[PDB]
Amino acid sequence: VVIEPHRHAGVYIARGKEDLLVTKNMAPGESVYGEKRISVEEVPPTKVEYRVWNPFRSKLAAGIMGGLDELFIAPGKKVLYLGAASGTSVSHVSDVVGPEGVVYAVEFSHRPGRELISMAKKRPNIIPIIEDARHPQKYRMLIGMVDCVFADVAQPDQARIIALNSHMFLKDQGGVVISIKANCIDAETVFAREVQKLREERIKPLEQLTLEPYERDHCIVVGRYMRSGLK
Amino acid sequence: GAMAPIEYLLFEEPTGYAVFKVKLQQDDIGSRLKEVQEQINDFGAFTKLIELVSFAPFKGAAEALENANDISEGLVSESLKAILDLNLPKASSKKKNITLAISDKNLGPSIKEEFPYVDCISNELAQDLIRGVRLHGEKLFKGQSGDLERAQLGLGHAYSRAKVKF
Repeated sequence: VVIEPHRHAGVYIARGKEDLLVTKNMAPGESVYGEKRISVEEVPPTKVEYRVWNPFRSKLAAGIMGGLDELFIAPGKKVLYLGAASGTSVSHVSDVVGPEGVVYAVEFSHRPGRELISMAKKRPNIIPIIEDARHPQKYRMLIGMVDCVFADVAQPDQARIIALNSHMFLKDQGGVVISIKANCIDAETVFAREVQKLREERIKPLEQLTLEPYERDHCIVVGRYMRSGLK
Repeated sequence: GAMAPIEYLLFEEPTGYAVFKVKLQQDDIGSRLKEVQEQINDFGAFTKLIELVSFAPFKGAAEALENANDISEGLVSESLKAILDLNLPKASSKKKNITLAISDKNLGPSIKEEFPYVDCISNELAQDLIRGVRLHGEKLFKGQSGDLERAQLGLGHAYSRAKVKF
């Protein structure tokens, strides 16, 4: 197996029988949710373990496969992840940002939240926050200023959730990366309206990609936060 | 009453409470908000706008978690009462009220109940100044990269474990 760097720092391609999207495991030997681990050799040769990132199982991976130009998630970045669920996608964001970054992982539901806490115990760059993202004042003591807000919330009022969290925690010129599942909010009309709500919260849309063929009627949107207002 | 300038600012660190004095001159601040917002992003320029009065560290992890819980619910702990009691000037016959920037409007009524002469402010300028403290972090405090983040890690686990009954 040969490892090739992806365009996006902290993301890689494992070239073998199949070409797979992978991240470098921050907790070697540990799989988070049954994903395959691949060890690559490179005095005994040194081994580096990567984890397969399946775009059918992660909205962010699906976006990366579609060719997002700007990810805003990279080594050393601080990322506020809304909708962290049991931590599957968050584990890969943790791999990407590495030891110099941080993932603030917000999830409201306790069944997945308990699994999020458990997996975070093995990754010191994850801060698990079991709270309602509609009320970011409640966890402001737990979060600094972040470089990116990622949201996979699938709520009808997710636009307000994203806005409130961005105004509290997102650096000026920081990024917003949002998955929009039209059904949980025609699709093209919904997408346009949600993107407009972002504009009304000082977020300038940069790119909008479908998640086909990985997902139906989903759209990932990347934007830039303009604290002083759209120019 | 009418819009009064922000005089002080409260910031809740994972490690303790901080009271800052707001030095920004706020004549017609609306016409200058964009320029102020740009100053806040640069540490050097931000030092013109605010200055630390007091940082009061929590005694340990148990008190930090008690305060994370109180703050999450808009409550004034004994530690928050103390730092406000000791570091906000007291009302006098020559200066009747004091304005305090806070980010959580729901904490305001709890503060005023303990300090009726304090008017809490949570408008856009207050939020911008609080973002600035959040942004520049340890550089504002005598006694490092990671200190606050390390404290957030332990406090976030503690907060979340208490919620899910771990």
